[PDB]
Amino acid sequence: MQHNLIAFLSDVGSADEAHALCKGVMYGVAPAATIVDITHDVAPFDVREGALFLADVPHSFPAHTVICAYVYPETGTATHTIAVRNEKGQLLVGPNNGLLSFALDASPAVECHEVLSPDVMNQPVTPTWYGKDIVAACAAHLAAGTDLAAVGPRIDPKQIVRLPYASASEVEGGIRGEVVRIDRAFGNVWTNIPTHLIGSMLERLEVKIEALSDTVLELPFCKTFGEVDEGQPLLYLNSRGRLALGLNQSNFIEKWPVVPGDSITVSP
Amino acid sequence: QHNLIAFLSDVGSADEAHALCKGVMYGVAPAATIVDITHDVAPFDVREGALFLADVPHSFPAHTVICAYVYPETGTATHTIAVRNEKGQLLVGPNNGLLSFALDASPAVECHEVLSPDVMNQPVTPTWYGKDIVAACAAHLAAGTDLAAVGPRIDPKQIVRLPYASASEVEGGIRGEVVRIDRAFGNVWTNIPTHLIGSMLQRLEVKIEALSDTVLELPFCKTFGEVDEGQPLLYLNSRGRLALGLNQSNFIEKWPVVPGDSITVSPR
Amino acid sequence: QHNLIAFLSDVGSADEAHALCKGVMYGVAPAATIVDITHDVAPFDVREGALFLADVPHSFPAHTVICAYVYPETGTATHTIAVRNEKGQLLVGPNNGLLSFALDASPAVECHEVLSPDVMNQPVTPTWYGKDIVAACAAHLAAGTDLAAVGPRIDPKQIVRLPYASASEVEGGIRGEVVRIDRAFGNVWTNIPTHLIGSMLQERLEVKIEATVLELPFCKTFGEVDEGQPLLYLNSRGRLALGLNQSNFIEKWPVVPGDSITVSPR
Ligand SMILES: Nc1ncnc2c1ncn2[C@@H]1O[C@H](CCl)[C@@H](O)[C@H]1O
Ligand SMILES: Nc1ncnc2c1ncn2[C@@H]1O[C@H](CCl)[C@@H](O)[C@H]1O
Ligand SMILES: Nc1ncnc2c1ncn2[C@@H]1O[C@H](CCl)[C@@H](O)[C@H]1O
Repeated sequence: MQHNLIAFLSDVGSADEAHALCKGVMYGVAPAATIVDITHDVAPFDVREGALFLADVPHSFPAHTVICAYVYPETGTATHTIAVRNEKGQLLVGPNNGLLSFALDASPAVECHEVLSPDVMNQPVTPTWYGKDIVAACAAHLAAGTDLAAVGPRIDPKQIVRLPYASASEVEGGIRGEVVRIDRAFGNVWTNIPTHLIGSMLERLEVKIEALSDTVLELPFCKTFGEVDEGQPLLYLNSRGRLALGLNQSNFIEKWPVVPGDSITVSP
Repeated sequence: QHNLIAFLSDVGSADEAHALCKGVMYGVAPAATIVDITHDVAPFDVREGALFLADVPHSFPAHTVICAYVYPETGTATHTIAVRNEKGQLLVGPNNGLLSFALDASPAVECHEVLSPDVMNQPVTPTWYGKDIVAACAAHLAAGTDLAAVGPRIDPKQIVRLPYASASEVEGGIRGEVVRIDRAFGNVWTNIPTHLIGSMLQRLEVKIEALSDTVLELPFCKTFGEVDEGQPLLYLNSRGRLALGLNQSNFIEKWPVVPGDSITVSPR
Repeated sequence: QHNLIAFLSDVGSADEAHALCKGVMYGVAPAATIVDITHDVAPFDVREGALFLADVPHSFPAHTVICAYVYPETGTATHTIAVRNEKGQLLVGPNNGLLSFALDASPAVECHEVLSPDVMNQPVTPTWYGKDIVAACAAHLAAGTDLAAVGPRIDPKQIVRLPYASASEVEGGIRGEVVRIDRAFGNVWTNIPTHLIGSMLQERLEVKIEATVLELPFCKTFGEVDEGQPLLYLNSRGRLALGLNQSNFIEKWPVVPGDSITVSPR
């Protein structure tokens, strides 16, 4: 019920003052709040990438967090901002364009409102920056003691726009999944294949990558990077419980380029 | 009370330098909240830093110390100044024009040169007045040091100011220039204000003058979503000035333009 | 007490990973102030991380927990350690040399291996000891957990140390090397200390660069020469440096860490 920590994500970058003006607005409304960036380097307009970056935020952040996020190419239109309380007791504020989808998969919506009250907005609201004047402003009002019900009208959880998320499946003689995202600092590849599907099969595994070119590798299944020699490839379960590909102390995607959506098949 | 420090520089955030400044500030003012504006000002680029600070006074609350340095004159006779503005904020930075546009937004009421050793981090290193004078003095002010204790009062006329172009009426339209690029998205921002373009009462001709002329016929829109994806628009930005963009694409990647380029807007 | 956490890693700040670590830390130590040092250490580059931490003890106050990981050994027998230094700061990181130069600045007084499950984020994921051991333990120390509760005491000599080259006197000058590039500006930082160049000044010096001879003025600061002109100076860390006034020295004279620099009188 206290929410003194604001965790802030956007696609505006941190190379100029724009992300910081939003923090200025938030500190003016909630001067005692702690404000921490998640990241401002979501690719421009990339709601799905934003959604992926928020997926694990509910689990890592404590109950007293307001998750404040915008990737908002619909700014100044009928696409409203929503404010949600999740099952962990956190509050989330963002555009109703699918941005909060994967965060809500981790901790479901309990109470959901559209943000329509002028008193939780930064006035006058500029049409090209709902991110500052509605999303950041409303997050700060919630951190400063405003009740969730005062932001605007209640909506049903099914009125929250959801992005589709592919599930891995069993096929003839293995598991077909896909690349969800690249761990870009390192070049590791993250799939949607969970622990339980590869249990049957665990060793040394055939991995088929369908990208610009189709590549078959025979890879050891390891707990961590150091279990093969430097520069050598491995399969492992990542910090999110999903199958991943890497090179020990090198960059897997620089050797075998792959993009999100590319098929990965794992077979004995 | 000024317990919020908003911090700008050109040292980047890719190494420890900007953080050592925060270490010095926390040692002086251990209760202060410190928030970055940005550290990605182009190296030595006082004017770009000044532009990035222009809207900081408006967005940040009255209890802010704006701490900023882009200081190629470090270790020379170019002094640091501390200013109280009409909003009641404090500003600290080199007297080299860096605070010019912030002071245009909220004028100086009181100005001092920072000369007292007791508000500096001793011994002061000649190549980093940003840490040992600007950051240190901002933190002393945040810890409750009176502005008068930093050094002698100076006339606000002795604050170095940067020139800026004004838009004006010409034969059949308004001639301004490109002030900056919204680089995360590729949007173009001009100095042409709302009040001059009273003549949306009715598509407009925009003439961009560089090494070549780019003449476009553009719709005047409230926001990005009012044209199809990839299509160009003219709009009033978050600062109340004419801007150019592509809906969910990058305007300057299609039509390169740089700051200083002339822009005329006229009836078609 | 240690209510300020200063946080470094190699995971970048372009995605949520560094922020999930801060979430874990705020959950353990909700009153803590958390400030990044940087997350842009080059991947797996323990030496670059160690150099970026060198000046942190001196600039940060005694109530700081220095939380740092560059941990390609995650999920192996390479343990995390927690140290109290002579300034009274706490430091947490992998025992892989990362803390070496921070400890040169302010030596270890008490050192423990981090083995207690009660200072870790459970369950500990093998590929992210940085989050589940290093960040979690830093936050428990910031919340007032005694250092002795993290795990068993070790001798200071069991802390892995990275070698660091010393400049020396040779026939008619000083032989040092490039330690790092001040990359925002292109300035070159050497391992030559203030005291070795004091001996040598009459204020013009000759520099021989690895893989060029320059005759350079020794200046207090950049603005003592015209814009675009080269200078020698003592940097903010008390070491000899090379720069161009309002330009990029390494873009004109490329030099990499480990390249020899010899300084001799005119
Ligand atoms: N040219 C453009 N087209 C569409 N949307 C744009 C834009 N420039 C910024 N934004 C969008 O403006 C939002 C602030 Cl509310 C950001 O999250 C960004 O997605
Ligand atoms: N090579 C160089 N020439 C002139 N100024 C320089 C420099 N390297 C860093 N600074 C300047 O040192 C300041 C710290 Cl006080 C920064 O703001 C930066 O502008
Ligand atoms: N492909 C890879 N090889 C070796 N180590 C890797 C890696 N990807 C991430 N890390 C390492 O995982 C640590 C988190 Cl504990 C980071 O500090 C990073 O150094």
